[PDB]
Amino acid sequence: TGFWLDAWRGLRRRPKFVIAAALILLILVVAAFPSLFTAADPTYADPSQSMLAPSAAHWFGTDLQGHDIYSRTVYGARASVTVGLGATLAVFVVGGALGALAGFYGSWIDAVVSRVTDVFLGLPLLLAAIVLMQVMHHRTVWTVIAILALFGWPQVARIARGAVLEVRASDYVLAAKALGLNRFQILLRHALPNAVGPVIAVATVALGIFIVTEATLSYLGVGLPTSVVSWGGDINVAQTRLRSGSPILFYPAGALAITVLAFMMMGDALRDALDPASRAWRA
Amino acid sequence: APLLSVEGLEVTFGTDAPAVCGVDLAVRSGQTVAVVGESGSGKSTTAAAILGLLPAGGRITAGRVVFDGRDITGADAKRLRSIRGREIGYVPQDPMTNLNPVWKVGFQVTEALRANTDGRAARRRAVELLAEAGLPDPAKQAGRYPHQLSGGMCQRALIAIGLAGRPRLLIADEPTSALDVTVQRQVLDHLQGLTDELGTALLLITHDLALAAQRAEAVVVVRRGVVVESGAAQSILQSPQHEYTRRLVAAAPSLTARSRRPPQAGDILVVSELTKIYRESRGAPWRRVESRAVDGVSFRLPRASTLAIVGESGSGKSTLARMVLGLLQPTSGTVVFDGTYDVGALARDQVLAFRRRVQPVFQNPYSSLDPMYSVFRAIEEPLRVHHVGDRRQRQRAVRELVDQVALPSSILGRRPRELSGGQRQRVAIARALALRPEVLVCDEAVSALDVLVQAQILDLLADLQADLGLTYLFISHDLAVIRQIADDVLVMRAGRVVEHASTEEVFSRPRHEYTRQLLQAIPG
Amino acid sequence: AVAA
Amino acid sequence: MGWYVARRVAVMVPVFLGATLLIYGMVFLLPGDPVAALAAQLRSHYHLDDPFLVQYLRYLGGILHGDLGRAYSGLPVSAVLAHAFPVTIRLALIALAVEAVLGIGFGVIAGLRQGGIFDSAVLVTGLVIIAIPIFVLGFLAQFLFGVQLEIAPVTVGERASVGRLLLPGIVLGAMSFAYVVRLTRSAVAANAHADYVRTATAKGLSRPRVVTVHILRNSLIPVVTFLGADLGALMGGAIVTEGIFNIHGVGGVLYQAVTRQETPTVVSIVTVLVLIYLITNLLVDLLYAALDPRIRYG
Amino acid sequence: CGGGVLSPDVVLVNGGEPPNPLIPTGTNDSNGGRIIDRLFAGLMSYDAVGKPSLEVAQSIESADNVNYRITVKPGWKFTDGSPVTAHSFVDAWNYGALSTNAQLQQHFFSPIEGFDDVAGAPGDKSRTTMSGLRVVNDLEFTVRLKAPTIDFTLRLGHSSFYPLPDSAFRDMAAFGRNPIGNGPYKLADGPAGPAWEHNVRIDLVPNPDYHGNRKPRNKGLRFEFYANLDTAYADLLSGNLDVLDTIPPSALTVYQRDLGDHATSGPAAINQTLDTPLRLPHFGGEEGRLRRLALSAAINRPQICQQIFAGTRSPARDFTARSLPGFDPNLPGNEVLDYDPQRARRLWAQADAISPWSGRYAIAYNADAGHRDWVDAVANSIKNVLGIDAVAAPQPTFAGFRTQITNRAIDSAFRAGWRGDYPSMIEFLAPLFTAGAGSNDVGYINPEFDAALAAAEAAPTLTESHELVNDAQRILFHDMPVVPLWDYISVVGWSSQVSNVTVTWNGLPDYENIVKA
Repeated sequence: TGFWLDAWRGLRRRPKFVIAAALILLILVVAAFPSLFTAADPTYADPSQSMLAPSAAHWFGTDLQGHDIYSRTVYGARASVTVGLGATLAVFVVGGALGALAGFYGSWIDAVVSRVTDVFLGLPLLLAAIVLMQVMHHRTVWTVIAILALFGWPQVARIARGAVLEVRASDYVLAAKALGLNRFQILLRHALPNAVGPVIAVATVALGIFIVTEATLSYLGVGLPTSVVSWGGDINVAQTRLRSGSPILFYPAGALAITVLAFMMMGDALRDALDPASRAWRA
Repeated sequence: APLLSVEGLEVTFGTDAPAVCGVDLAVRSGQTVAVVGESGSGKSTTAAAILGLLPAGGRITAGRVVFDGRDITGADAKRLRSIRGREIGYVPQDPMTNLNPVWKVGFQVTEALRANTDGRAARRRAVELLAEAGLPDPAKQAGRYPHQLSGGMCQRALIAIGLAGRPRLLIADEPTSALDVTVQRQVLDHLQGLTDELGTALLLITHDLALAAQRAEAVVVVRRGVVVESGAAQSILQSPQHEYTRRLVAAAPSLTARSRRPPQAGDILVVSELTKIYRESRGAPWRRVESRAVDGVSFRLPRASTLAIVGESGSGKSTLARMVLGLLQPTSGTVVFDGTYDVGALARDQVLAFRRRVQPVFQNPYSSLDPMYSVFRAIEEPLRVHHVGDRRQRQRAVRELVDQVALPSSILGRRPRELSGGQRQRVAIARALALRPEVLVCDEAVSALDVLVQAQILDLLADLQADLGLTYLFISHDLAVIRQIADDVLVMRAGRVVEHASTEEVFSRPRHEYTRQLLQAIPG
Repeated sequence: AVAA
Repeated sequence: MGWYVARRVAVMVPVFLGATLLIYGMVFLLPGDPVAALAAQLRSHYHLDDPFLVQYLRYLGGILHGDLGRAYSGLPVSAVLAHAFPVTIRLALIALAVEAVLGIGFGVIAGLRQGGIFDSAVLVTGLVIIAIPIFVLGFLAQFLFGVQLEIAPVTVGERASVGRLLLPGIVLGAMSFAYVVRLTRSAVAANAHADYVRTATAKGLSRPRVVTVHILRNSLIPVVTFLGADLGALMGGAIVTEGIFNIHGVGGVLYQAVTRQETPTVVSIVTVLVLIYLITNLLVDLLYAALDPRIRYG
Repeated sequence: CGGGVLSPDVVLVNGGEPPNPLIPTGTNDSNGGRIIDRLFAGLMSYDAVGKPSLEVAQSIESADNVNYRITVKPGWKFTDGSPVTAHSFVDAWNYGALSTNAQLQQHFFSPIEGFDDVAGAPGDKSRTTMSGLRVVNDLEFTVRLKAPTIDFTLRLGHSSFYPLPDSAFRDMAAFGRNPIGNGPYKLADGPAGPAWEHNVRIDLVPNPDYHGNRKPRNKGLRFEFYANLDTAYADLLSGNLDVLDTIPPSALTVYQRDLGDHATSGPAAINQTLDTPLRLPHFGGEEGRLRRLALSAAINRPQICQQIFAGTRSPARDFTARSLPGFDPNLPGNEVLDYDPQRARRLWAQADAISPWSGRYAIAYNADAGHRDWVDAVANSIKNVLGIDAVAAPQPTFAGFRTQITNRAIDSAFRAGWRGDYPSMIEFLAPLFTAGAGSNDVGYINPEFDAALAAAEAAPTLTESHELVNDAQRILFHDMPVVPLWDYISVVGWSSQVSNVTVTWNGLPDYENIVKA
């Protein structure tokens, strides 16, 4: 019957969702089609114009080497959005599947998967990412995606298991098995639509956190290489002119802050819509 | 000058339509008054409006409350403390969630009488309060947490909390609704004998009408917000005037349990010595405990008839409901249908050819019928796991079943959200008899409904049998609603059959103790 | 020597 | 309560025995040879006992008997850690006396007075403080306070008293102060409408008593649990916070080891931080079991 | 509530990790020189201006500048008890000038007679010691030269002519980890840990036995190995550092008001160059000399030294520094160091007419000194002018950036420099461009230039020894082994709790003169 229609109508009048969705659409279009906004190469550096004020020929200015900051802050958006999305798109699948399995089939699966997620929760994301990217001499985008996905799943798996085993209590799965349905078809047909809630609500926040941690990883020198333009590595080199008096620092940092805030408030709105009950203990 | 003189009242909840629309009642300063009314009729809200506990959106918009001359309809949050504990007491409804789960019950009872300061003489009076309220061992029961007590003791402690300051008026907001009848009688017989020597007044807020007439002295009936009829108790049950009171007294099982109840070899189901053995790993992982949920039950169920299984909580009547449907593995019994249930048939081939002739009906309408469906996709399901023809058949059938359970036939896109449970149970009944089975297992299907809605479902199952030739196995928790339908009764205690005989050798001449106190525990 |  | 810890430690054991395996695996299995990815250290250390299991056994025995390894400055890791722990401890006491005083004192008010302008403002500020990354916020604070309006020192630098260790603490605590202000508010606003609260207020005792013995006592348990579980992100933030303020703590040591690309001394420190995190996880569960009698007897 | 245990009387200075052990004849970098010169004390001492005075030697006499006789002041001692005599000099020089030991400062012993038969091949002529160093008695010794060298007495103060203790000639592998000198300072024997903490710091304390020319006025030093000059400058401003040697280029337009009468600026004898080995693809033969005359004519030095260094550098005019005696800024053939893209694009075509180009051009630097700006500027300029793709390659430490170059294990172009030792122009040319010098990283070999410099190292007077150096530079202008970029203008800055900071002729502060309290 299309449940999500009434949820759309309920959260469609909320400005906190509307502005978030508009910002997300804008960010996705900037990340997908960069050449529509700019017309110049991000890497071209004309040294004869080193530090120019923002004028009709450069809407954001020009940094020490000669690049213009507009293209350098557009293509960085491209790279950062790619890295952030490719990792949550896999964390969702893996964590959700594992939490659904261990949490609907009871023990002999729950024990193993709970011990595994307990092992993987005993080591944080930033520390493990730093340690593993240390000995990764050849680093690129897909390696950062894989290393983020390898350590970002446990919380999603925990939330999915908690949301599924609670669904297994309500006795419509019981009425379904009382008329003949092997546990897998029951799992899919009934448990998945009624439990893909909080998993998305947390996947959005996980995407935001992935963007943040990839930025702060690339700032420490161990992250995306220098051959790709990115906030962090751009901020890392723009932070040195502030003492002399150039506010070049704020365009990449401002873009990054807006990008993260969009996904954070979108996740908050989606939590408020899909699952406003478990807001007294998880957070 | 009465001790409570409410007249005129209206309690709107956030600029919506009012819940109370003109109630007026008076307690005669020493008498017992009942506030009888159906659910959602603003019968408890009224109480929450007298004290001041209106939840998060309420506000009195008319009338006034006057407790012994001094008006109190103005909730002066500082003045209410000279009245809230020592002059007007309150006994909540739910026993499990009305106690702070992180404080011992002794602490919660000794903090409810503490106006004078002392630590030792107050913990030596919060124990005497629990002893006089009625409690097996008030020494160590007052050293437990609210989750280690059991149902009736939590309420027996809430009563002691409510009567800590010796009030002049108690407000018992449905105190014994969620208790089984055996203690639902003892708690009330103790409360009505405790508030009888203190001179305390009493204001019952029930949902029955033959219960109040047994306990209360003046009855007031409420509908949708307005008082409908109010007079002496013993003249409001045997001589009603308003048509609502008529259809409220003619639908109580306590009258009609004295009716004529008008009505192939049989013996389809044959149970013999069923047994279920549960072990719990509480404490050390190797000191497992032995506990028999179902212990040696045995009977025989004749075709085209009914059989009610009764017993309070912990009687294993809900575990026995699973072992019959095949949803739980027994230990030393056989439930052979004819040649079914694992002997010749229900091995690998009749694991589906059995589900199409035995179907359950569950207890609460809100749990079953998962939210993300429609009334059509919920009834079509048992034709989608089996196989029947599409839109020609599968659509024509569903909109014909809907007409057997008397539904408007326009509710085929409504999610189970906007269904107002009571007709949400007519969908769980229609889904059950979608493959025309011959056995239904009603696991308290009608226990969680209103007083008037419940009277219609029993009157619907009783003629959904005379035509189809069904065969019920009804499972209830009280002898109240049996006399109408059941033709044979089985009683269970602690998971062992007690008495088994026809529904006349049990309602007029029982031959056992525990089933002779289930008779003298109904409001009759 | 060689500059740092 | 007696039979709860006996199950908690028995569950902890496999987590430790499995988390050591991942560290030794990232030490031993790499693209070809970690000996070239991490010469007399190839025969004395890693004596080429190819039966990996016994190498792991000797490694764990060494880790147990105080032998962690050798730092990049020629000193055993035990010495550098014992010399650089007091500073990071005094830094973590701040940013935990901030996120637990200001956060809770704002959450309680925003919960008791929900639906108001103050509630809206504190929520919209907590949602903004998380957006700003840690490094840019740290550098902006350092600039604005040290350089422009000269109040605080630009870098601490080996002279770390609580006087000049106060700005890094605030910077490190403002992150995760926006969590302990949006969690306790949502706990209090939903716990102040329970049933036992109504039953407790319907029996006399005044409003301060209700708020302090029935609402806060019940709603401050998840806050403590989250404060216990936040150490994993506090550790990660300490690196970036002691990198730009030049603090000689464990975070600063790890920052130098990452910057100078000294790979054998990053694993030796992270294999200690992981054990510390596991110990504090167990020690926080042992308190969550003592503050709520429903899991203690569950 | 806490702090440190060091006394508020040690003078904190900046520094860097030595890429080589602390042995006099084994170090060829300033990061180790600025500690060896503190620890030891040779035959002659250099003051701030650079004029040598007799330090340990009592007399250095001669008759025709080929035969030298040196005497030694009786009464000196290493910081172990063992005296200083002629053997401590002769044996140290003989050990430094041996081919088997493979020292980096070996070529410095070339003027001495009997050097060919001690350094070179280990076959067909085998005597372990030079035949120019003779010891008359316990104190005095005589030295013979091949040809009369003009600047011999001037170089005796170098850090390669230092004496070594007897107990060093039995285990030279532990000495480099714990040296025992006889100079103004000494390694603080640490009861609470080691004195030298690799990649962290190293601290020294005065030597109570020293009675010489450079007696310290402070009470101990502590070199702190920093990871970037931004943090170094922040520490200098915060009060955690007493003398900052090199101000980072990101603070050259604000330092005048940040420090404010606590800084100074003047010429120095340092330079900067860009090198590329002669063992790379497409960089050897003729194509490889055209491919260097092209890189030299595609870099805008006046624009870099104005937009990045705020005017505190000088575009190079020859292969030496500007503050040296006899320097000439108007050599013929100098117009190969000028910016000219129309010529940078002719030379690239003249090289592709020998072999096409394919690959990347990487310029490697050490990130702990603030080179990123000018390295990226040079890379962008080369890319824009030539069309090829050039990039920068950072490495975290000078000690680890030099160990890849020293053993020929690098495969890209790299930055390099040279900080003078004694004020002589030949010292900027010989150790970098002779045949088998220790610091000859590119691989340059030119016997014509070697002989044209060995004919200048024997001129009768001092003014006729500069014209010959200027004529010898005419061959480097035609070969272009390295690409010179600019000369330094050293800016140093101190703090409030220090009162006698002054800099020398080569940009280093005058330790042993810094008064703190």
